[PDB]
Amino acid sequence: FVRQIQLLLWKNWTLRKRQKIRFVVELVWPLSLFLVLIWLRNANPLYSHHECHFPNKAMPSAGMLPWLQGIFCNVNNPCFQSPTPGESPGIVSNYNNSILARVYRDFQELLMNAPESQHLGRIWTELHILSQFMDTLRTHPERIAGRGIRIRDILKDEETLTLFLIKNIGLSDSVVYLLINSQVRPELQWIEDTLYANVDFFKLFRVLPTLLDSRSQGINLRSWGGILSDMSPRIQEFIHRPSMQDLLWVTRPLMQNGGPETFTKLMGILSDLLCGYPEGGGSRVLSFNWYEDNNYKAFLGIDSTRKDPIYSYDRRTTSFCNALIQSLESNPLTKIAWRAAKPLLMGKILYTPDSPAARRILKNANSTFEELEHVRKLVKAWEEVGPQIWYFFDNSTQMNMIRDTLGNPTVKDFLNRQLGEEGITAEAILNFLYKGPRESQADDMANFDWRDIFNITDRTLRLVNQYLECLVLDKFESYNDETQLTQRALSLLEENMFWAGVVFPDMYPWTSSLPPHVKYKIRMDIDVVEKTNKIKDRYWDSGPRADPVEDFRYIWGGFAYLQDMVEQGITRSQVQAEAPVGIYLQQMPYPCFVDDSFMIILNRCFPIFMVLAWIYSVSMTVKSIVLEKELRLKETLKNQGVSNAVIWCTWFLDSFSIMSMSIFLLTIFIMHGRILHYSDPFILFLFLLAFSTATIMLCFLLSTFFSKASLAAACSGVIYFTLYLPHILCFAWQDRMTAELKKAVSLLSPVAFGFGTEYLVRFEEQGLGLQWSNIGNSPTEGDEFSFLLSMQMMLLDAAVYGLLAWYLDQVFPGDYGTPLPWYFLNITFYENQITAFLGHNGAGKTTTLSILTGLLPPTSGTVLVGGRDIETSLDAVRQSLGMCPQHNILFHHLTVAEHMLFYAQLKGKSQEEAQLEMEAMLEDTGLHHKRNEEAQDLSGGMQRKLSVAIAFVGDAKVVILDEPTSGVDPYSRRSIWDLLLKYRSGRTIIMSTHHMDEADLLGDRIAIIAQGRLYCSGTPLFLKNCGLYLTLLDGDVNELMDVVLHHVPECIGQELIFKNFKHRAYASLFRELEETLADLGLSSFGISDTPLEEIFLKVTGPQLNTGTQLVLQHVQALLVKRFQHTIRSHKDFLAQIVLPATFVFLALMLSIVIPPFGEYPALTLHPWIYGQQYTFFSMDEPGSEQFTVLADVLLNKPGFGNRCLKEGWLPEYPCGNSTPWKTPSVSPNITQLFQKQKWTQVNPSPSCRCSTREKLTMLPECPEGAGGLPPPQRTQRSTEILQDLTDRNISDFLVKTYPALIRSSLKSKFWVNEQRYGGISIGGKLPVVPITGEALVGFLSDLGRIMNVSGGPITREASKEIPDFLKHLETEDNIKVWFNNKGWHALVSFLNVAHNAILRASLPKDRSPEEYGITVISQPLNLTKEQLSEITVLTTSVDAVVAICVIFSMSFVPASFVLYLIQERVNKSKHLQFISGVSPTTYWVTNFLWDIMNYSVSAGLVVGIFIGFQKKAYTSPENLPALVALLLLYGWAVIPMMYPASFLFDVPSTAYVALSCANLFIGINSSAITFILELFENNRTLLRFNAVLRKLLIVFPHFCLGRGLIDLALSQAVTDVYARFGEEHSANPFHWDLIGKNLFAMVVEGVVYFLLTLLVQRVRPGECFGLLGVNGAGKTTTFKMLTGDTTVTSGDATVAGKSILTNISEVHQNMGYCPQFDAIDELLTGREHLYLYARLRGVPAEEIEKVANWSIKSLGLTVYADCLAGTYSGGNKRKLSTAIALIGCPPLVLLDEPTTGMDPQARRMLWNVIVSIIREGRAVVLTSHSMEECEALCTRLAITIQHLKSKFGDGYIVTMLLPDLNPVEQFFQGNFRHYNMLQFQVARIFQLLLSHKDSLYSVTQTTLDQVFVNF
Ligand SMILES: CCCCCCCC/C=C\CCCCCCCC(=O)O[C@@H](COC(=O)CCCCCCC/C=C/CCCCCCCC)COP(=O)(O)OCC\N=C/C=C(C)\C=C\C=C(C)/C=C\C1=C(C)CCCC1(C)C
Ligand SMILES: *[C@@H]1O[C@H](CO)[C@@H](O)[C@H](O)[C@H]1NC(C)=O
Ligand SMILES: *[C@@H]1O[C@H](CO)[C@@H](O)[C@H](O)[C@H]1NC(C)=O
Ligand SMILES: *[C@@H]1O[C@H](CO)[C@@H](O)[C@H](O)[C@H]1NC(C)=O
Ligand SMILES: *[C@@H]1O[C@H](CO)[C@@H](O)[C@H](O)[C@H]1NC(C)=O
Ligand SMILES: [Mg+2]
Repeated sequence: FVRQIQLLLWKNWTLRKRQKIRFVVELVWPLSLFLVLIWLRNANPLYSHHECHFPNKAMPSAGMLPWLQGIFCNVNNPCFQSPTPGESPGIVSNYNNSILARVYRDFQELLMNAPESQHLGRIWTELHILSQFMDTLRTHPERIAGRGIRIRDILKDEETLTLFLIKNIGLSDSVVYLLINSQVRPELQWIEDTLYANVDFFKLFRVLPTLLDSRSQGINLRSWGGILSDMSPRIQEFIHRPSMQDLLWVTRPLMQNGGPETFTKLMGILSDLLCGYPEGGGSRVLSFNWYEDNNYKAFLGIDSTRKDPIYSYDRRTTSFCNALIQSLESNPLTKIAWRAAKPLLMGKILYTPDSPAARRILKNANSTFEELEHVRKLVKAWEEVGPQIWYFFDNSTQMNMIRDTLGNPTVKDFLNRQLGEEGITAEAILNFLYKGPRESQADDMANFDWRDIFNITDRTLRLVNQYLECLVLDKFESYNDETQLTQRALSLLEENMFWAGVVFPDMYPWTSSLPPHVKYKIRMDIDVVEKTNKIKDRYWDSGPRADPVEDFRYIWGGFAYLQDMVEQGITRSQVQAEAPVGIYLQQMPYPCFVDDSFMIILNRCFPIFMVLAWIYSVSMTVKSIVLEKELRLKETLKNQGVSNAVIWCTWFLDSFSIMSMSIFLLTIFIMHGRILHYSDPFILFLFLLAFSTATIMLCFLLSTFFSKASLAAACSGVIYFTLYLPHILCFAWQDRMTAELKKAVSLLSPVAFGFGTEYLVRFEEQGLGLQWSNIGNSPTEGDEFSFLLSMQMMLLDAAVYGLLAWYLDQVFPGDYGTPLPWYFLNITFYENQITAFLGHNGAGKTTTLSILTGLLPPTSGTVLVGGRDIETSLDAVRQSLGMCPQHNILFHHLTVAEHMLFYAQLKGKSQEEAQLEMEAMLEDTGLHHKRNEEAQDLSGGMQRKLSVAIAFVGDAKVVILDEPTSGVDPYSRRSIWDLLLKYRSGRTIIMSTHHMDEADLLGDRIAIIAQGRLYCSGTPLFLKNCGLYLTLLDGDVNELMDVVLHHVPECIGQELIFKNFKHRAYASLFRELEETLADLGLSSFGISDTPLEEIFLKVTGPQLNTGTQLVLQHVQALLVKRFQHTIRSHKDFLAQIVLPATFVFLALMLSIVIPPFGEYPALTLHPWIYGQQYTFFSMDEPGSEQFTVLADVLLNKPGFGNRCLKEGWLPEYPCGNSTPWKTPSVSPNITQLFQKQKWTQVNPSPSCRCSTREKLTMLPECPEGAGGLPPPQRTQRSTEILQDLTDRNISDFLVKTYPALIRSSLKSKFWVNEQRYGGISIGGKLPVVPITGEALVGFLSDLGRIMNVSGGPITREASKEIPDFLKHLETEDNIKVWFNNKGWHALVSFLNVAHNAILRASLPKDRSPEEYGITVISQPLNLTKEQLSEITVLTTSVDAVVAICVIFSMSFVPASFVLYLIQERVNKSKHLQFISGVSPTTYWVTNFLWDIMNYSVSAGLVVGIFIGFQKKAYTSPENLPALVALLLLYGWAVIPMMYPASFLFDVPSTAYVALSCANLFIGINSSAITFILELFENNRTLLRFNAVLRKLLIVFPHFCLGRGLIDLALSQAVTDVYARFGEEHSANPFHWDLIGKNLFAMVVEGVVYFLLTLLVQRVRPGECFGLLGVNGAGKTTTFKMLTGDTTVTSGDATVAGKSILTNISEVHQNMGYCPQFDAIDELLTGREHLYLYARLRGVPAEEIEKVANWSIKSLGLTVYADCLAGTYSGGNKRKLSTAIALIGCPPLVLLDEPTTGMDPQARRMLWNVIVSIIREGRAVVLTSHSMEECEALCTRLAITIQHLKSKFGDGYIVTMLLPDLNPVEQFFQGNFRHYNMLQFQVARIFQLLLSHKDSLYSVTQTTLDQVFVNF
């Protein structure tokens, strides 16, 4: 039966290709969402970074110098691709390439390790010291061997020349002594100088300056000269070394009046001066996960900076310090860094107990601050040592002696021993003592001397002293309890002088001795510490989480530093021993990650968008199927011979074709839009095609539930969207499913699509992206769901949906034969001419018809020559065809020629045969001229003509019909008669209807036998004889009637009514009547024969109220009506009482499930806050006993942390058992790889291949090697696995095994256990200076003894504790604490672990380390008002979403009202009420009143729901009336707002969906815009915001309600905030500033919209007039003009009798033309027996409680009177409509189409009621399209029944074996075709022929049917 598929598919394609709006939308709308996705993809570029190795971070326990150097160097936390030096096992110092370190290295290499130069330098040192000692006069304490007491010796004073001299024989004093005395003296004399005795310059003899030291021998030799010129080559090599040259080249801008960049270039110089990091100084990685901190300001671009503090005058600092603070805070450039650094530099630390134990702990922790104070004192000592240096370089006596030695004749070696050694001798005179005391002029000092550098060094020292004085080093303030703290801390945070509060619990103010286990809490500001309510990063981000400022609050906030200080103080308090070990937190290395945030969107937006891509489409598909079912058109196909599965097969082919085109376009769009980079387009195409197939099965399944096309189209999209939501619910609980409950949930197609696209996103994060070889593999490596199973089970869902849809369609059809069980006498009449079976409906005629249809199986009878339809179902289905039912069976959009082709090819035939048949159109249907016209374009007569002609498209021998012309136009009835007669073809045509006139002329070979038992055969000749009436204002015809009655032996007004033919008597009466016609007033004459309808009948105060008594009664009636309509209807109950209730309940669930945003409790800060993890251990320096015992007390005895304390640490964390050491088993080829190949230290293991710029992977693909040879494991007693990373490359192992660890964890990427958060490397020795302090003090004292600089109080105070300063400057023994920053509280917890290990290692022999420990707790202080503002913003955003949901829920009830109103308006029920006498004002007022009542009930229910939650924001006593007012007034204002939607729209379900969408859109926009634009505190949009709030959006009641709820939430939040702070709040609604504005706006807007709605609203007494003068003219327009439906004045002048106006009755408009029953059932279809009550209580007018008395209106039908109006059939419905139309006894009765399809008996009852009414004296005017009903019901008035026939061209019709007909024809021709019946069209000859009947029958005049103005 493939031809059926082909034909139905062609039909479906032809209908689909003509809509031209669904076609384009179904292809464009899905593309728009993915264009949005493309834009999002372009707006979210991926962030890729290389391998990250981070520099070591020192701690205060490691000494001031490493700690500060780390602080300065690692301000950016740089990423180095190569491992840092600190990551090596034995070394910790990354400052190896710094210029200072290299200069120090060269200093040791050349000077310290010189060739025994130390000995020579020392010898020179004691040489100078001995010379200085000899320089001292020491009064007379001299050896007296030589006259050298004092004053440059006294040789002249004491010698042999004293007194008279002459001791040496002939000694003379300046008298040219012949003999010179030399025995008593160590060394031509005359008065004149330069003589023979004065030949020597100074002293020729005794040139040695030693002079045996003048005491105890020890003469100073030339050892100083020997050392001289030996230091010169080494000094030159040191100076010319590249390190020293680099030092000079970088230091030139420094220490000068330069600094071109005040801070940018200074940092650049200081970096390579102190840090010297490789690469370009490293690079920082940026943390983009702003949503993890709830930092909405960062996303929106708001500044998010706290308010600046006040100047606070000067405080206790210096003027320079205050100026610096004010400049730093005021400068916008440097206020952020200064804000971060101020608590550290100048802040206070507060401790609560104030106990002797606490004071001891803090004194021990003070070490860093004593060290800083010592540095400050050392710098301050310059103030009193600098002038001494300057004076020493002034005269003094040492510098003068040096100058004299240089000033000696030739200065011994004038050119120096090291001649030409780049050093001039004048450098000892100038540039060292230039110009003596002072320079002669500016720049005359050779520009470089002692003072030239003295100013620069003095200025630098004084400036650094000034800067250092701006520091607070007495940071510890003692309080009494934690209540006094957090109050001082609040003020300090206000002025930014608070570091932390170190509160010690479990210890009283009098506690002196420390407990073995010490707990303490560090209380920080929440802005400088990680939040304690969250420990992980939620959504796992590919990245190291290593932004220096964004996610290192523990470092730069001072938490880690203070924790280290406090724990070190506790350690020193407990152990009472010197075991100095530092801490070197070192972040774990990270591999080549790729951060693609767009995947998040792709993980959430891709499914929903796809669903939203089909919503409209799915609706249309359903709108097709139900449209084939509601139009009784699927049953037409089933009668035609479809299989009930070929139709759905073709529906699939059509829908699948359109969806396949759409999916092809979407796949091309996605691939070329770079939404998916690394995916094969074919698998994505197949995934989308499987989703499409599941969607089409959803369409088929949903089409069975519904029976109305419009409702199905409106609601199918709603079900389709709703079905996806379970996926959203399951995504939050993704870990809950165990691949079995997930399967159960995924029976829904959207949920399975969501799972599949989740797997797609997971594969797209990698470089694979759903290839053919990985669809069946789950990337999580632990889930059995996979992705291929997703597509397969979506196909399974499609099959299940289709099967269940087929089952339901078979079992629950619309109206047809249904197999409820779970399956999965009689003869033939004449066979020629147009036979007609006439009978009452339901009396067996329909049963005989159905038996003849073939539907009911034939029993003991033959439908045709085939024997039986039961015996031969295939036969008599092609010939016995053309089944024309009462329903018009056509297509909405298909063409007439297309109908002909489709129906000709459906019943056999072929395309050529169908085309040939369509060519023979047999005229009609506009011939071939109207071929291109669509079926809907054709008029009703044309539509029915085509429907009947469709029966003759195929060659059909038997064409049985059912009312071909039941309600067709009279001209159209003639046309259909001509078409049907022209297609007789000798066929057994059978037609059945209640219209006998249709069988009068076109009916031949009549057989009215369907009477239930075939009582009468009813052949036309036989039916004729089962008498004739005579037709002819004078009023005297009563006497004339007797004459005619006597001549030929039912009278009414304006007319005359009165075998065995009696020709002689009849002809005599006819001649007498014709002769007397002139005398009488009759204009014409006629003859009436026996009607065919009668043949079938053979078997069968004032009562009226006036004035104000109306309106009140009016409203009651209307109220009552709607009351009934809201009791019978249950849809109006679910759409008004529960739907808002359920949505509000869901919204409140959402509100209460969200956790509070500002809890921040105390966190115990231990590594086991993360459950299962690997912690690693490295042992370096095994020789040290201290490190061995530290490893012992770290590994097994107490273990890590404090979980094992021998006395119970935490009940929630018990201690288990420790497994023995075990190296994990490894694959054989891994060992082969590691043994066969060569691996060096630089390349110890295979390298992970990360992103290659063309295949970007989230993490590198690590080969089988990775770290390699897994380390031994222990499964520590703390239920955590310890790895032994001893003698192994820790950095390589970590960075290459991290991906393997994290692949297992990231099964969901929502709460990941990285299984590795920290580790300990016990080792790393920092080289220290060998000065040892005391030697330095001795050297400085000796130097100060050489020249009397001495010192003062400051120098002595500085020198008191130099050895302690040197000891605390740096720490030699150290331990590294590796931490993973992706765990937030990781580094602090492992500081705690390391300090516990250090404390346990230092314990004495006794006092077992099991019990000792330290516990750190992070408990942030109470939030400030600025932070509480953000918390309030978050909470009120949740409340705003709740308010939006409340608006959306409450908008349903007014929508239900609008659907009621539109349903009442469309079916003209509202117009009927207006016609009866309901004024528009009264109608709208009572509708508004009832709507307010219903909404009040619904809002009371919603208020009950709210109060059931005890929400303080809304349900508090001061807010409950507010919430009630908001709800009630919102409804009361929004109901009139959408009243006009009744006029705008015409379809109820469409109105519901459109109004719900509009309300949701308006509500979300109104709430969100005002809630978001108010967040921008400092902007120019605020005015814009106000232009949105006060004026723009206040018009919408949605905005009023939403802003009211939001403002209530904000007011309650701020009231709670002030109550927490104790300031209290007014909290008074109805103030016009909080909520009163919205209430007044609602009050005004309700009235305004109600007025807008009211503005939108803007014949003789006894003769029936048949208003059918022109059929083509719009009589419906005339009736509307006579009624209130149309106000067009372009019409004829008419009056209602009582009043005359433009609208006839416009002058009065009261109780005029009361009935207006048109060709429409103006029934509410929900009220029973109340129509006669509603249409009488006051609606026509109040009849004074006479409702029961006026029960006569129930004469037509009393059995169905008490049943629902929609419950019973159309005949009873229209009988009730007519009864309520003429219920008020009006003078004028309007009737349109007086009787539609109804039983002839009921039609007779209606006609007798009408004629009785018109005889009573009530005027009736009637119109009809059948026009057969006008006869015998309407009076002489017509648009004269006999007069019209006579005036128009017409005449009487005369009707009379085979040879016997010849005499009749010959006789008939004498006076003036079919077998046994002659139809001759034709007065004197007629009378004569009647008398001559024997020589040769019934004769009737022209009827109203014949010649109905054909023109
Ligand atoms: C104009 C654009 C130009 C620039 C281009 C950028 C455009 C691209 C758009 C984004 C580029 C980057 C992609 C990041 C977002 C894209 C992800 C997406 O699209 O879907 C999300 C929707 O999730 C939700 O919104 C609530 C569910 C959270 C459940 C947590 C449970 C407990 C927490 C409850 C607190 C909830 C507060 C109440 C929320 C009220 C509703 C807003 C599914 O999150 P996920 O878990 O699947 O992924 C992990 C992400 N982690 C947290 C996600 C968010 C959004 C945190 C927002 C945090 C906030 C404060 C959101 C909104 C804000 C609040 C409420 C008040 C201030 C105003 C503001 C609107 C800014
Ligand atoms: C400083 O030296 C000068 C130079 O001779 C000399 O007057 C004296 O030693 C000092 N000057 C004083 C003390 O004014
Ligand atoms: C090593 O052996 C394992 C399992 O025996 C296998 O999966 C892997 O592919 C092998 N590798 C090589 C290089 O043979
Ligand atoms: C050093 O001693 C000299 C004399 O020997 C004296 O003039 C000078 O003031 C001293 N310097 C001091 C005490 O700083
Ligand atoms: C901090 O908040 C707690 C929470 O209950 C409160 O008890 C305490 O008094 C607050 N301290 C202040 C506001 O100083
Ligand atoms: Mg972050």
